[PDB]
Amino acid sequence: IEGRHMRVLFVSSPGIGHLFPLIQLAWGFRTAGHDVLIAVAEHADRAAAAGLEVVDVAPDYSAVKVFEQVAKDNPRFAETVATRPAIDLEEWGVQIAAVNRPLVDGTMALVDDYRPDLVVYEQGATVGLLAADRAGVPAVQRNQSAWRTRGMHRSIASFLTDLMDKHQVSLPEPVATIESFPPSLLLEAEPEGWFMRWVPYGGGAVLGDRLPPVPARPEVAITMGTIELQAFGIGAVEPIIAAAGEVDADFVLALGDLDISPLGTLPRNVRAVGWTPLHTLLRTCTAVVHHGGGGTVMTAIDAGIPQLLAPDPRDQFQHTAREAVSRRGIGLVSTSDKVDADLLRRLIGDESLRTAAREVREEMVALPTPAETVRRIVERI
Amino acid sequence: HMRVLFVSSPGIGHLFPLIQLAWGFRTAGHDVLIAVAEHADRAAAAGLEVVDVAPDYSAVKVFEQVAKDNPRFAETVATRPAIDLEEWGVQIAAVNRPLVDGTMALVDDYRPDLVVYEQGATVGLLAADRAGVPAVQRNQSAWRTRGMHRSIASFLTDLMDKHQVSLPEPVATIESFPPSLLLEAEPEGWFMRWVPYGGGAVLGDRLPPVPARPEVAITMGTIELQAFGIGAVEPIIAAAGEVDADFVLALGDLDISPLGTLPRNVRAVGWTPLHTLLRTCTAVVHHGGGGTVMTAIDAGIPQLLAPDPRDQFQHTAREAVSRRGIGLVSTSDKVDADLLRRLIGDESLRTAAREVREEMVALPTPAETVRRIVERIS
Repeated sequence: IEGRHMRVLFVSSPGIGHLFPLIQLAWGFRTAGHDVLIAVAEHADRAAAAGLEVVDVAPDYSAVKVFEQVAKDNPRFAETVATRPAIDLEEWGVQIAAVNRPLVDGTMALVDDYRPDLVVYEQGATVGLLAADRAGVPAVQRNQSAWRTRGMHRSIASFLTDLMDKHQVSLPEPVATIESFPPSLLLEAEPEGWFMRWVPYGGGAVLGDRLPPVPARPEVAITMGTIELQAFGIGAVEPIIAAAGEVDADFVLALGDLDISPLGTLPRNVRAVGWTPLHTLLRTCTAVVHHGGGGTVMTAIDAGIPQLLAPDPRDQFQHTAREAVSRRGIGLVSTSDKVDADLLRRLIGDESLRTAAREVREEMVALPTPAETVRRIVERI
Repeated sequence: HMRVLFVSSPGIGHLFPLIQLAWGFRTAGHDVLIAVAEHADRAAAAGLEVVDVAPDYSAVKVFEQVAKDNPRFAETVATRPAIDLEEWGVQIAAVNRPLVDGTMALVDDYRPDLVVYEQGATVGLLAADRAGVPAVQRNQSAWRTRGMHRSIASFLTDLMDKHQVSLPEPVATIESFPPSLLLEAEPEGWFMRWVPYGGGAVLGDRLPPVPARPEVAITMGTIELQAFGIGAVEPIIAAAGEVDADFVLALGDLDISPLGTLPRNVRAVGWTPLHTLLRTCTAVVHHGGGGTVMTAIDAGIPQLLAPDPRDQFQHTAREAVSRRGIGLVSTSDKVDADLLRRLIGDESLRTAAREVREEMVALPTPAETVRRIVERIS
């Protein structure tokens, strides 16, 4: 009555936010009785800490090697396209291809061994499509954000012809693409776009010997993901904290397990917390300021609170989230360097933002769950 | 949309059988939190949010106190194979006792709509009563609940009075073993597919190689190995070395050397989840660790349940394997080559394992079971 047993292969290419949006679907297939395996090129430990079995298909993956490949393929990319904001993922085809290249041989061998009935791959992992073609099975894409796929896979695959030849693979189209963002957040559709409730996953955690306690007054969260902090430095969040110090409201600062001392003396209305999953933190928060890290927009939506997207102004991948948040009105958009007290008072006080966030939360939770989506994919294939 | 509290008391095999259900609730969009003590880290390594409700928990201090305060128990029941969980009530209560204050506190902070607790976690029932919400029990093995919880609770009167709770009964009890393995039913017993969970794992840069011909697994759990020593394996390995078959030795990531040079037909493999090992395997010898009997059934292969002779909690699993004919039963010190030959070659064992696999697979999945709980209970 629940139908045949399947083997599902999940494929995640290196990149910010790529892996975690796959986790609910992976658990979804596993709890529905199917075999699940994840293929990654970096941080396989992260996938195994979600209770999953993982193969690292690129033992010799490295950023340094990626950049060398890009130089061999487009000697001008580094000091042209790579140095400016991005409008379309396809423009980055040469670099995304260099990222996917080290995964190809290991993934083809894995497909041959594992014989999956289905490949689920995150949007930047064109190797997942190649793997599906190798196996002769359907591929389902998972989007993490507002970026449209358009013709990116053709462009990416154009840099992998040697490997496609070697492995006797052609580039197929996915049978479905699972959005992270609800319809009203997107102006343009994916072909075969499916919508699914966003159920936050930021890793397991021992929270302590008790739940993190409810503050007197709900707090405004100030947060930045670890890799963003690594890229841009703690300085990126400093003017946000300074601006928060000038607002009559209470703030909670969540910079992971980073030593926050180089921020100097925190304003007395800003209190630091150690790491917990963001959804856990936002349970007790009135609004959130973030840097557009992986899953942040949708986790703030799950919380039903207004957000301020304030990436470092040097962040090149924020165009489409900026547009989604502004167009729907669930939040405000700035860069971290331009956040001031007036902007934060608008985040906290403008009821329109909260109304929209609430409406979009209702829209999002009326979408099929990951458990329902698994059943719908199983039906589709 | 619900807040679901999972409750796992310390003890062998208690936690992992909750994981498929925890993930099932979360992928259905519900909030999920796990209350545990001892290796809260393992729960977190399943991608779950965890509260350690007794961070000072020490099994040794717990048992020491039980023996001090319960001389008749310590000189009779504590030293012999268990026949029933209720006979160990004083001990089970002592394991639950240090979890109570923190779990009560957590129920008051989290306010669950539902409690799911493993069979030994009577504190889960008390927590459900505090919250004024339904409790669902999860069984890991063949043990029947019977009157265990009233017995356990009778040692927790001071805490129940302090916390103003009484002992409720579960609204449903979710079995690990399929109907044909069980001689006696639970009240409100629900059957569910066994979907193996042994922890996440980085397998390496490829799947394990498929051997030329399927192998016989020889396995033992990491706690079992630490409880009993690697001497609980040597006699099996010696017997294997005399059999015309290929064997695969899987002792976790444990030092193999205290065994010395293996026989030429026995190969050591580093740790993978057991279900992943058995994908290749024609039969399995194990020591009755958590999930083993059902993971062998999921693999559809005959098994030899050969625990260390000092293992006190194998009575009910031995009877289940024997009665149904899905495997052979022994003790690790009594396994010989003839017994291994029977495990491999006796067609009835293989037929029974296939049939019980088909029975088990026809049961609702964890996904479906979560849907029925929400539908029928909550």
